[PDB]
Amino acid sequence: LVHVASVEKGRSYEDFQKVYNAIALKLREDDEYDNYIGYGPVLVRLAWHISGTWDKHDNTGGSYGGTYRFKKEFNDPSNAGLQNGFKFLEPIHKEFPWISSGDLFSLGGVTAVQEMQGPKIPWRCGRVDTPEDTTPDNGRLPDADKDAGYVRTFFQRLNMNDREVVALMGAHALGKTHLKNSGYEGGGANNVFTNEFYLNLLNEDWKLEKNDANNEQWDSKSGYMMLPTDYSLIQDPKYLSIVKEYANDQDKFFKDFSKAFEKLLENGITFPKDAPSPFIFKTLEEQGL
Ligand code: HEM
Ligand SMILES: Oc1cccc(F)c1O
Ligand SMILES: Oc1cccc(F)c1O
Repeated sequence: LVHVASVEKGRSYEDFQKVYNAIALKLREDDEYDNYIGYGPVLVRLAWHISGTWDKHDNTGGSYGGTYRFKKEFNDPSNAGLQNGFKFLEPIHKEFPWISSGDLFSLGGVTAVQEMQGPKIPWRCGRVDTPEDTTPDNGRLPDADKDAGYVRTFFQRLNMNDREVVALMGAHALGKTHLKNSGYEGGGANNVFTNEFYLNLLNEDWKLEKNDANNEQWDSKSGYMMLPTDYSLIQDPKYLSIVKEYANDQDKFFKDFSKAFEKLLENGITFPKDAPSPFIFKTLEEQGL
């Protein structure tokens, strides 16, 4: 199964920068959401969940087809709460109806990372909407009540290695868990992208507690939280090495996250040899906007 990127007709960097800017301006405007976290973190999760359905074995799922717009996928229990991201993006979809759904969802994640002072994430256009019958079934996204071996095996399906897994999980320094969505509660409630996930793992005093949904989670003296799968990154010696690396080198972490996140968002997509080079969007701050 081949999905060839096809540039939206006549569109170029300037067009997508406009879309980026509209998302970024709305991120700034809609500041109240989730107790003033704003929509950045949920947009990042949305980009990841639309991409994370991919299966390297048969090229099913993946960001290309924009299939989250269909009920089977938007009602996946694994996707509970992402409807907030979808609603945020609705007015952008309306202003720019030419951008494909996969392009929009993934560009929402790029924009969020950047505007939250994260690394630049190069991004390619050309995802093409595919029909409802191409929507992947529920159950391809990961469980949180599992161990390091589960995580490692899980991410092999997405063609991610240990370094890529550990880098991607640094996004758990964004936002929070919400009991009603996932059965976990708490987190940093951060909206600025840092390597704090790694520092907190190493430096906080963690206790394994049960939350109000009767699930186990790791809670810190100082008010942070880690899922069992997060904490597994310091229980496995290979992951622990990499955690320490990223805790001690912000720039390395940013660079590795950027590569892994772009890869995640592009899995399944064949880019023609004469496709445009990836775009690197300027932040509103860089533009003086
Ligand atoms: C083993 C893999 C992972 C598991 C089990 C996992 C699980 C979870 C869960 C249970 C939540 C809370 C959802 C809620 O209650 O609202 C969450 C939130 C989040 N996840 Fe993950 N996740 C994983 C990997 C990733 C990756 C790879 C990224 C992106 C690179 C990501 C980004 C996020 C973000 C940004 C949030 C916060 C959303 C918000 O504040 O609304 N996660 N994740
Ligand atoms: O209908 C939509 C709303 C938000 C984002 C999209 F990509 C849509 O197709
Ligand atoms: O463990 C977490 C997962 C997602 C977001 C957070 F803030 C967390 O502490």
